[PDB]
Amino acid sequence: FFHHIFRPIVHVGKTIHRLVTG
Repeated sequence: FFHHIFRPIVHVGKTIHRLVTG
């Protein structure tokens, strides 16, 4: 995944994820 080439940009990564699952 594009998480090793850049810092830990998992922030909104969970945001949208919070709407796909919730």
